[PDB]
Amino acid sequence: TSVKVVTDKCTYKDNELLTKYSYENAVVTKTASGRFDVTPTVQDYVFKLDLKKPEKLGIMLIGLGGNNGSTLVASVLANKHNVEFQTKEGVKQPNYFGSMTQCSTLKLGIDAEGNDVYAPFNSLLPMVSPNDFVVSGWDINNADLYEAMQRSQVLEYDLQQRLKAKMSLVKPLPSIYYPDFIAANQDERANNCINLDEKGNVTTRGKWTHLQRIRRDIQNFKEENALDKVIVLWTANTERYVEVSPGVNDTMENLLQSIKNDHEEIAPSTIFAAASILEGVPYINGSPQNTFVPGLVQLAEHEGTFIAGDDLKSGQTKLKSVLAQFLVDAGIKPVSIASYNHLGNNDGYNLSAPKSVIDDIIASNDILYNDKLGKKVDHCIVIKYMKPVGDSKVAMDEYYSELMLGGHNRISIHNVCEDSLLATPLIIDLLVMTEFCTRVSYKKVDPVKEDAGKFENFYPVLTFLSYWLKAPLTRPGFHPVNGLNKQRTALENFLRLLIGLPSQNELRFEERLL
Amino acid sequence: TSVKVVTDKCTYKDNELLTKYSYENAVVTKTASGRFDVTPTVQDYVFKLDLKKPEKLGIMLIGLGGNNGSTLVASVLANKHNVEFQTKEGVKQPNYFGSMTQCSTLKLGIDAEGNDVYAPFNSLLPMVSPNDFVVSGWDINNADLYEAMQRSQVLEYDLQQRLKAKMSLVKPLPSIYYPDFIAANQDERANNCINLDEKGNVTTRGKWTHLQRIRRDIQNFKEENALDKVIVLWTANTERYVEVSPGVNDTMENLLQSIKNDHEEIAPSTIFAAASILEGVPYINGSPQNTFVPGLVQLAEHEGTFIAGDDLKSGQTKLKSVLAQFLVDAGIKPVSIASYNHLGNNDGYNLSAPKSVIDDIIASNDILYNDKLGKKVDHCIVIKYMKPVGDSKVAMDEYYSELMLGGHNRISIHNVCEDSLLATPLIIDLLVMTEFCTRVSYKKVDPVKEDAGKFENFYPVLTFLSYWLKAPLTRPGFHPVNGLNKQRTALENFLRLLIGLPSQNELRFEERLL
Amino acid sequence: TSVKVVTDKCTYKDNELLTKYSYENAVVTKTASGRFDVTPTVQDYVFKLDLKKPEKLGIMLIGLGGNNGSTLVASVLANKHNVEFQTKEGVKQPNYFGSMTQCSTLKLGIDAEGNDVYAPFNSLLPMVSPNDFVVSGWDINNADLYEAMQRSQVLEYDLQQRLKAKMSLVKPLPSIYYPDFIAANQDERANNCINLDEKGNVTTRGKWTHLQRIRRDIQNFKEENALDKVIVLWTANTERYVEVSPGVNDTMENLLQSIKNDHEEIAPSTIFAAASILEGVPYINGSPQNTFVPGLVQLAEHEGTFIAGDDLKSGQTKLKSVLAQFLVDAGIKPVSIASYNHLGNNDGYNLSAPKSVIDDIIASNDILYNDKLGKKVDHCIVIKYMKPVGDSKVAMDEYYSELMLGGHNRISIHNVCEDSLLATPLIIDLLVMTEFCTRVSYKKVDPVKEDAGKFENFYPVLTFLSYWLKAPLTRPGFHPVNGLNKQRTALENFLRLLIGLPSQNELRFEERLL
Ligand SMILES: NC(=O)c1ccc[n+]([C@@H]2O[C@H](COP(=O)([O-])OP(=O)(O)OC[C@H]3O[C@@H](n4cnc5c(N)ncnc54)[C@H](O)[C@@H]3O)[C@@H](O)[C@H]2O)c1
Ligand SMILES: NC(=O)c1ccc[n+]([C@@H]2O[C@H](COP(=O)([O-])OP(=O)(O)OC[C@H]3O[C@@H](n4cnc5c(N)ncnc54)[C@H](O)[C@@H]3O)[C@@H](O)[C@H]2O)c1
Ligand SMILES: NC(=O)c1ccc[n+]([C@@H]2O[C@H](COP(=O)([O-])OP(=O)(O)OC[C@H]3O[C@@H](n4cnc5c(N)ncnc54)[C@H](O)[C@@H]3O)[C@@H](O)[C@H]2O)c1
Repeated sequence: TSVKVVTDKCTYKDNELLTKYSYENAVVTKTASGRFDVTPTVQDYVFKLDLKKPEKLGIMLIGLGGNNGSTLVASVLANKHNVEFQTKEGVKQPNYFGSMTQCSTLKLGIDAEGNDVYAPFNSLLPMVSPNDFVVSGWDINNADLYEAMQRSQVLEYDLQQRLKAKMSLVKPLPSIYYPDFIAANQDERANNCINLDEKGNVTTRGKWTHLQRIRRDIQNFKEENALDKVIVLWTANTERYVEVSPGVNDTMENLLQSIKNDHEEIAPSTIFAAASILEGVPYINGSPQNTFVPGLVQLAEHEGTFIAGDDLKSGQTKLKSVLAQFLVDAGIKPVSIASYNHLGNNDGYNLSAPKSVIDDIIASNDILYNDKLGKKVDHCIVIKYMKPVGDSKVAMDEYYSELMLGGHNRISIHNVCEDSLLATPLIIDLLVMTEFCTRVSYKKVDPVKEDAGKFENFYPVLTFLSYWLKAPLTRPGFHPVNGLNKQRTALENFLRLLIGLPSQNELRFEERLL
Repeated sequence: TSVKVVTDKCTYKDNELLTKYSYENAVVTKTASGRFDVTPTVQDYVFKLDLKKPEKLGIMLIGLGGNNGSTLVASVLANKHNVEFQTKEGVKQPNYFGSMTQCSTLKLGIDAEGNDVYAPFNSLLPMVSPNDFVVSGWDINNADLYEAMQRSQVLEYDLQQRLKAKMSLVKPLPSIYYPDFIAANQDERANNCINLDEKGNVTTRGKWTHLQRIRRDIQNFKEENALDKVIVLWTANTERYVEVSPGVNDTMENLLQSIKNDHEEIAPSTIFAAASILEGVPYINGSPQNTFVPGLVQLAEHEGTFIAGDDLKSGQTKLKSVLAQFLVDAGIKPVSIASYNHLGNNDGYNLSAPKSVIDDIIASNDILYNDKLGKKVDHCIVIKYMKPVGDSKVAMDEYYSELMLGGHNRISIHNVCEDSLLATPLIIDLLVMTEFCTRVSYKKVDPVKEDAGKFENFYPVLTFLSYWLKAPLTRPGFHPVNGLNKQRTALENFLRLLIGLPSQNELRFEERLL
Repeated sequence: TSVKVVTDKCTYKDNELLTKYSYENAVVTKTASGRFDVTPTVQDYVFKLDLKKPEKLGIMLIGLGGNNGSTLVASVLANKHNVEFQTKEGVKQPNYFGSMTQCSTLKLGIDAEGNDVYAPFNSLLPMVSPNDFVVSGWDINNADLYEAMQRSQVLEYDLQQRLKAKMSLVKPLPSIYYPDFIAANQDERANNCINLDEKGNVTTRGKWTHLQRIRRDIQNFKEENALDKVIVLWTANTERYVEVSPGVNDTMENLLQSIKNDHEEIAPSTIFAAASILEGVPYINGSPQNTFVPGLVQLAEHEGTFIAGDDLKSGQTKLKSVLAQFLVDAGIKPVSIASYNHLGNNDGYNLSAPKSVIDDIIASNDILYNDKLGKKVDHCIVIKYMKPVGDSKVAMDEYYSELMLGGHNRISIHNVCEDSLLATPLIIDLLVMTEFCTRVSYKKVDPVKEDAGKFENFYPVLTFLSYWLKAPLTRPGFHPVNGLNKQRTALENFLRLLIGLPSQNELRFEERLL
């Protein structure tokens, strides 16, 4: 399945794709008089898409032995080998449900009877299939992917048994472990580390050597498997936030120096990220950690390496975003939002250890939210640990909106699902989109000089992945976009413009006019 | 609060706005080899907006003495005269929360810093304020609008008392009551009928005179209030679906005669609609009735009168269109959708006497729904009647979806609110937007012959209002568009294009690139 | 509406009720072989019930100006003076719904056909009517009760208005305010204190003079009105648990001395209690405070003054107890019970600052809970403050039970209501019952000696009220019962035995046999 657009904006050459595009926008300036001044903005571009996708993509997850890690590898094997499995409801076939890049579709246009015609998200342009993912990684635990899969209690027993043979062969490489960055209760799982002293005890000494190790591990993995492309995705337990101290991790030279001196400010995630950047490998942070300190970000810009991340954005977080937006777009003013969640996996255990979307929506509607009628919105996030629930997550949200004439509206949302079975599919999307973006270059074409300038690459921070990130990383200055649906459309239009197609207008003048 | 855009596509003259716009789309063809051939299409237009908005807008509601009717008149007066009222929470100020046209916002562009900039939905172009609404109408019950509130039990007691003086002076004109079109017999509540024989009893005879009677009321209302524009909206109890037959109510001329012949296939709504069309007055159907039979449609096309409607989109039904779209757009395949509603309005007793979105979503993604994994989605809607709940309706939805590897996701939606407080604000939007389209005319540009033909009005059926309509009617052959968000965006780009602004793309190339 | 029972166990003389009763029970001892040895038990008694109920019961509430305090006085005036009020749903008559003692019924037996016959809970024996309640009390805030209502936002605006005249006449007496005993600082809300130094500021010194003063308040209140009987109920914000030391709290003589020494361990509640006990007036602690320390208890024993309470039981807590017991009573094993609640009352502050029934069920079933299958049950209660909710409280419980053959059951509860409208009704019961027990004296019957012993009143600590207390303090040694239903039956039987009626045994041999 493929798509071909007949447009004079797209041309080929040496197995590549060149396309012109006029980026239209507009700058605004509010007048104290209460008048908006909009001045349209135009900027022609020329995008180059590397039409040669890797025959096999290399994926290295930090926390391979975890729920997502094991589930990911499992999904890849089951799907690639069509490993059907027995279930209480009969024999089921493997699939990537939950993956918008694998099971979603986009509207290309209309047909004869002016009806909308859709095509798979990955049919517009060549993208790497997860079935071609060569997965490996690190993890402070030596349990093979079969054992790791059993303790995760995520997949059917039968499916696990049919994958047992293969899974048992995959062992996660030893990793870096600095106790002062996670739950004090990890000393038992931590039995697969590279940072061990002469005797054999965990040590935060020799961080630079650790970085050297991860670098080598990347190289070896890429060598053992005739691979050219590799992607590092952090899916390990959450680390504690790190202090951004000046003269330590604020600039490039400092960061690397800090590591060499084993500065306390350097977390293991910091080392993994740095090692990935130094190897030209795109690093993706799927955890709530300020891993990308100004130092690393600077190093990324320099090396021209890709970095994206900060929390995988759960499926429930996506709902809260949609619901909230919906209400406010309809003129409904939510006054209170209660979100109480609780699960029982090793993830929610690390959280409970004894030792903003809503904000943007408010600033967008000064009608409902202002000093005269109120500019605040109560919201609380709760996450309790309940082991006797398993990976099955229970999400509960309560929206109390203010309606016309003293009226009120209360919406109760009860979400229940196998937490890992949502994140995994999502992680696949990030991987798929990351490598795709790697094969994309752009040139800011001006009107006065022909062929002026060479092709550049996407800004180090792939904001185009904010759809799968709870805390979208943004370059100094710009404000992150949290509008889920808007992030979804951004992708559509992006893929569209690449094949010579304008933005969706939904004006359907074919029907409304004539 | 106004908006001024700097563009050479907009020129003002004679208090009118002329805007050039290039409409881009694309036809698609599917090849046996599973390939989509996209053929881009372009069509330049020239829209003309009548900047002269009515100083006062005439609104005539059928069933003006009901929940929505009484509540609507209340909101207008409360907001127009700033009638604050006492509540359990204290003194409150009236507003139009729930009204997207009155309390929502739109993105105009970005500011210097690079942040987004929003403006009220009705700030781009001049629109009629509900504060300038002159409401009147018909109803089979003579009770004045004050008594209407008391029995409706929708607004705060205090507010009702502060509006008692004014409300009690508003009385609904006698309406047409064919007991054969309403499930429950209402001859006692119907003490305000026009169709009475010499014995003073209700009869379905002389339907033509009934039609003239209505046309007379439309004429009287317009003169007694010195009004120009007038809009009729149906908010009366649901009628039974009429039958479509050749020579009867299929052709324009057939309908007219079928009326003079007092045919059994002519409902009072059919009459009200026809009368509205015969007066060049736009008619809207806020009820689930095939009132716009092919006869009336053609009737409208001839008269050049705007029509649209068929059931008012409720609040819960919107959450459905949102959630459902959300999931499938995320690659999640829903398989079970069960909705259960129940309230206690007067209409709740009418729906107690017996005589889609999910579809468009299934056809959009053939990856999840095909002849191999399942192309069906069990959906059921059960609306009971619980008088001991007042205007407060309780809705509950249960979405059961299949996840990756035999996974599952169960989402429960519990919505509670005073139904009429959601519909009223919605009705206001229909009226505010309808009168707008009345001041809009376009001209399909001919590349060969300039100034070819003259400005035309929208196709009688205003699908642009399908955002507020549950079962939007369309042109013969065309498929309905229920995507809530897609309908919303349609309105955006429509307003944006009239001021010389391109459709939103959310590409934000100022951050992603450079 | 009284109940006459023909019995040789009940004798009415000199306006008093003498009833005989044989208390049957059983002692048990476990055997090594797992065999249970039950040894029956019997003990004859003779109860004397003072049939002279007060014409007017005196109630003094500590925290009169609070939500419950204001609502209680209001409920009394509304019902007493039949103050009907207007509401969004028409005129409504005042009642005591939520009060089992005032609105529940009991089974007296069968009839001719053999059908169950019920009678109001307060018709078997003479009980005080809340309509005869003369209320007064203390509060650190001087706002009159009318202003108290507006601040509580609990009752309908109209009702508050119709009670404005009478409510404005009620003002709470100055109370004792020790700032170091309240979580949230309240120096701005506190303007009605007695503990003021000569200069005129709040001080914790001179606690004994403070007690003397409160004694005066009780004496005056009693003299002021023609009251002989008076009860004190604490409904003020929660204090901090005062640690118990062997030199101050330990005994009666110490407590009194400690008070004279202004010991930091003497809280204002401690004083109010002592003051109440010293006046022969029963004290009820309606908050989670170890007010009743050993010292106080002993004092109550010496003076023979009744005391009881320790945190008012919530409708939320009551419900959790019912389901919990229900599930276990059906052989179902609940493994996880999550509870999340949030409100916006003033107490929300005292429940937010920088300051089990489940266990009994588990221990009552070694079949479901044991060292072989599991003896634990994850439970957790979360309470959040959400001002934009008013008096309304949103409770959510999540029970995850275990079924057979790997089965599982999930029950999601969602309770919503005005927190104070359920509590107020409960406080009334406590008062009604507390005064009832006051007129109850018993005498143990010695089979070998006639008329042996005198009639003794209930043990200072009233447990028959546990139905309304979450943390019912029990005499040293015994274990507190938390099974709601059982507490209900305890009351049923007690009232029945008093009128000569057997225990309740649903055995219907008049149907099951013969
Ligand atoms: N599952 C979801 O739905 C979801 C949603 C949003 C975010 N996340 C985030 O994704 C991450 C993974 O969650 P999970 O549910 O898979 O947890 P998990 O317990 O199953 O796995 C995390 C793994 O990390 C390993 N690990 C810990 N420290 C490490 C280190 N220094 N180096 C290498 N490995 C290390 C652990 O041994 C463990 O196997 C978390 O950071 C979580 O907050 C998950
Ligand atoms: N109330 C809501 O929130 C809501 C939301 C979505 C859709 N709707 C739709 O709106 C319609 C009615 O809404 P309502 O809330 O106004 O109901 P309603 O019962 O409160 O009032 C309808 C009014 O119309 C009058 N009436 C009945 N037959 C009539 C006739 N032939 N001509 C003139 N008047 C007539 C009735 O006596 C009554 O006063 C229904 O079709 C319903 O499905 C209502
Ligand atoms: N309201 C309920 O539903 C409910 C349910 C269970 C338990 N309780 C218990 O009862 C208490 C009352 O709760 P509320 O909801 O009525 O709070 P509230 O704020 O409405 O009223 C408490 C009142 O106590 C007064 N007060 C505080 N400290 C005092 C002192 N030292 N002496 C005299 N008055 C004092 C306050 O000024 C206030 O008017 C809580 O502390 C709580 O532990 C209440």
